[PDB]
Amino acid sequence: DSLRPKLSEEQQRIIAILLDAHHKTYDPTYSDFCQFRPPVRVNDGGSVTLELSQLSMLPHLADLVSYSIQKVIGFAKMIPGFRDLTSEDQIVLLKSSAIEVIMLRSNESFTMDDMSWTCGNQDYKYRVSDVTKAGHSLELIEPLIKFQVGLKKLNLHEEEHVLLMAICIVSPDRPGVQDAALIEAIQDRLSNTLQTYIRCRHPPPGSHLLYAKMIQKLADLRSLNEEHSKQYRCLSFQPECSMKLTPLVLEVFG
Ligand SMILES: C=C1CC[C@H](O)C/C1=C/C=C1\CCC[C@]2(C)[C@@H]([C@H](C)CCC(F)(F)C(C)(C)O)CC[C@@H]12
Repeated sequence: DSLRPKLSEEQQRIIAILLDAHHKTYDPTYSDFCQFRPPVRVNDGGSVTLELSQLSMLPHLADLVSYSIQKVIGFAKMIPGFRDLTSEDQIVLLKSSAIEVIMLRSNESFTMDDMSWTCGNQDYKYRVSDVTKAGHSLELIEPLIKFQVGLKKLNLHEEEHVLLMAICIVSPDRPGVQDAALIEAIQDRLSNTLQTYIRCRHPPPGSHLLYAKMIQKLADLRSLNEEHSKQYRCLSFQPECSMKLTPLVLEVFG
């Protein structure tokens, strides 16, 4: 049964644009990371009290996330149709999706070799213990690692990866959007591109229900987003926390 319509010229153009956008905004050598405030790892083999007292990994990770938010803003601006949205809707979509797109894009550095995000030598290898040294708890971290492994195991083509990040950003069901119908039309154009790509271009057996597995990952991201936000709120009560973050991070997550 399953018909396999060919990608339209327009859909091929969308894919080309998104790939180019990603290649321009995601440096796979991590060569800027030496510009961030340095990673510091206090001895904490056991402690929430110590973690909050020092927040040793927070300046480095806040700089990494802040940099990544900048990159995602750039990426978003290149999504076909995004600039047709009002400025207010653009900003609502970016602020609401930022953490989720950071989680998706990080999958590229994530490695199942040792369940880390590996971005160079030891200094820029991030493990669960680094995230706890930035003031988060295992209610966020363990589902985050489970999410990274589940995504890695879909073995997405880069085309599918960039479409998934675009679909995440252009979501009509974010609080505070004004033109939900326009956002939905943009998202549907991207979703249709993805569905078509998978059916034409993704060999079996990895194509089996791949679209539905990808839409499930979007739902998973909502849950992580909510948990991150709850934890960020608590982290923000720590005196002097603001100096360890950045203005962009404070705005997006405040
Ligand atoms: C962000 C990327 C993209 C480029 C590389 O691929 C490396 C990479 C890794 C992303 C990583 C590895 C380090 C921990 C990160 C940043 C997670 C952490 C829960 C964010 C916490 C926070 F948001 F920083 C804060 C403010 C303390 O709340 C979310 C994504 C994770």
